[PDB]
Amino acid sequence: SIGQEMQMGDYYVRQLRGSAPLINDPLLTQYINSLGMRLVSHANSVKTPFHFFLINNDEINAFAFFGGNVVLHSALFRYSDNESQLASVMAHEISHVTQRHLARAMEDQTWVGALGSILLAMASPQGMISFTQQNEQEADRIGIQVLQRSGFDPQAMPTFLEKLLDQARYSSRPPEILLTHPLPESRLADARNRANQMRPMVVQSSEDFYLAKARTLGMYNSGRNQLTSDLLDEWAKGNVRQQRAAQYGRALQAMEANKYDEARKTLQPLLAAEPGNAWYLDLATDIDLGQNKANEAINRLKNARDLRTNPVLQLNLANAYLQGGQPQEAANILNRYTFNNKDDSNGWDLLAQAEAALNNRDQELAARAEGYALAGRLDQAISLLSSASSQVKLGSLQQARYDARIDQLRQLQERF
Amino acid sequence: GSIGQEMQMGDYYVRQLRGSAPLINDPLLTQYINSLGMRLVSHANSVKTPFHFFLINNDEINAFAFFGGNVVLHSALFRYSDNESQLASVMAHEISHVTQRHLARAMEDTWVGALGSILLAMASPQAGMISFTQQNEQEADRIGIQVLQRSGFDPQAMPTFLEKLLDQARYSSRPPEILLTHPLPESRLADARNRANQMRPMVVQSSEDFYLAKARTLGMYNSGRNQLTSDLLDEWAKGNVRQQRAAQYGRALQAMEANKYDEARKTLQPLLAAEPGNAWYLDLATDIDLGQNKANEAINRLKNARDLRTNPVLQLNLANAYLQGGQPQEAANILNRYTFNNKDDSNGWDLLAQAEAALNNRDQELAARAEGYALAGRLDQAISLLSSASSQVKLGSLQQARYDARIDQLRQLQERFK
Ligand SMILES: [Zn+2]
Ligand SMILES: [Zn+2]
Repeated sequence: SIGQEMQMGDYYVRQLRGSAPLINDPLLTQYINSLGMRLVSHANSVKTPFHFFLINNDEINAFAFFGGNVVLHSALFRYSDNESQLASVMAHEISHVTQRHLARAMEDQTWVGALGSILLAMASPQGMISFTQQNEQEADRIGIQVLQRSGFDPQAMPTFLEKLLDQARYSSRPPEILLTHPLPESRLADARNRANQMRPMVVQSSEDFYLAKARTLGMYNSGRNQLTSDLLDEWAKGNVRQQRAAQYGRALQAMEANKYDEARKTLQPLLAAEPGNAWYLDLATDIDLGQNKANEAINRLKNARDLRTNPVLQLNLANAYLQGGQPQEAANILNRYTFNNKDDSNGWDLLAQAEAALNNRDQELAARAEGYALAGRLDQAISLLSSASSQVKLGSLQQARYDARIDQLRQLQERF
Repeated sequence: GSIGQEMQMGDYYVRQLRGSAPLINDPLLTQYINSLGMRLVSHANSVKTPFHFFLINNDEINAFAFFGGNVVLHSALFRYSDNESQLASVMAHEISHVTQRHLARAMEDTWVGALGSILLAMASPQAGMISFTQQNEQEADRIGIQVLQRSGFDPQAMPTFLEKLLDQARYSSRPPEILLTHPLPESRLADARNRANQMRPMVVQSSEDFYLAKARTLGMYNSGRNQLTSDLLDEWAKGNVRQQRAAQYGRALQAMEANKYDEARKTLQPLLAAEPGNAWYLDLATDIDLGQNKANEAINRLKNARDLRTNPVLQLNLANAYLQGGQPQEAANILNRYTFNNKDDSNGWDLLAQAEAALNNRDQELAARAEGYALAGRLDQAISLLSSASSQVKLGSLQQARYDARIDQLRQLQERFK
């Protein structure tokens, strides 16, 4: 049924988090899910919630499985020249889910672990899923309709397809994206026709896209996924959005190289123009904490317009409280945060740090258990909660909470 | 008014003392010395003024007093005092100098500053000097021994303490400074021994606060001859069990002074387990806790204290714990009420300045540190801080009216004396 594949989707996500190199950056996962949910917002026959994961892998690839869980390799940011092309890849994956392509592929079939090991191998940088040409024809047709309803450029799908074919037509070994997603000339030709058949729409990539590209290529450096100064030199001559993102990108690398004084005055003009922008506020806290100016980072975030609504600002201020020697205030935010974002391991780890500083050990063990549960290590999480349940009085409310959560984790184990 | 003049003349000298002499401003020690002193004053005859008792970080033994019931005791008194009744006899002796107005009556025969310069030279480790007539010293011993007795102390402690001063006046090349302000001829002694012999025999035990005060004074405020010796600590390890808890307390202090915090925490544990509610070990229990950045643990323990509403030592200890814990507002809630209930306590104002600074309430920070400067006799500097405070608030506001009013008060204190 649908309840099992949502539950089986959680299982694959948990072991993905436990061993694949997922990017857990607040701004990046917030952007990619915001953009992804915007596309789900205009998709048909959606029977599941949707979540979008970002993987630090310089090999371009994209795939999805049960429970509406979409996996995107970080290399997609360097291949996507505009926001509509990146969305073109997501709408393709989203359609793979609503059509239940992999689901029916696994209805004709130790079987869950066999696919879990395959999904894990596709995600890690170092037996692979492939879709039939019929599935891929449907995924482009329905995908381009989701993409037009979402207010992007329908022509971005064929230009992207032609971009990758023009680069991989001759290669002995094409990129992994074309093994999971076979792109013959026939599929490209049909993609270009349906794009030609609808209306022309020239859309500007959102500001958030260009800075997501800069941060992805900037902070999550690795291998071919460096942001060469070639792209930053080019963005310095581009449109008003690409020049700001260019200077944000080098303020980012200045902070990466501990050039904190250089980073502040480099980020200087952008923060003055948009003092309530999360990307600029996030980077400003990194620079302030790197120079042991925790108070200055706290006061800026406390005056932030949407601190009370934006999860990126809450995490930044909670961490600044910690570095500022105010664990209690950090815990007050993180206790609210971890219940508003139960699956966010950043919240759970920071709460564990706050509870350690406060010497509330059973609450620290409880927070540490969530990080282990989300990473698929259920036995270890059960172990921590058993310790937490042993440090509270028998018959106490807290003991009933820990014992009840152990039951949930234990029951989650017996399903697999 | 003579009593009015004497009380503000005393306040002027007390403010000069705070600003230049090395006073011990520790809550536990000042509360003990004044609790012991007030217990003597409450049994003294013809007390016409309040009394305050001050402690100097000075290894030279001396004691003296002046107008307004202000008596000054050097920390060396804990080195010479074998029992609480001996220390009480010195304070009873000095209390009687005030009630008899000896220093006041001696001065009826530039002059306000001439006496103040003498007072600080005797208190400072950098030593004119006042002296009383041996008639005056007889009245102080005669009246002091009766205050000593009505207060429940050993009257034989006074001659016993006088004789220990004489055995160092010839078995040592240095006459202890106390014997020069308070001269001790054998007649003075034989008169004292006779009176004590004619009162009731009384064997009294030193309070447990005395040994802890003696340990903290010599251990934490060690200076020169004022040491907490291993010979005395091991001697206290054999005496009554009060001295053993005090001896354990002293090594916990020195283990903390040398930043051996876990060694100190583990030494202090058995005394805290027996007496979980007394301020002495509670005070250091937080001190070691914050030495390891465990401020929450110090806070939780002090919120569970019985007498937090009544004991200033507990109130400051928790306010300081809130500050190190990163909750300055909870510290300010305590300190705003604390400073109002103890306006002459500079520890309270300094902590309020810290709390208001951490809250970025700059005008209130300046006003809090203004009180510290006013208590230290730095009235020009206090006025400067309140001038800055008044310049950061709108005119016509009450903050401005209140800051400017406080400046007016400090100016009156200023013009009363040159
Ligand atoms: Zn596909
Ligand atoms: Zn005398």
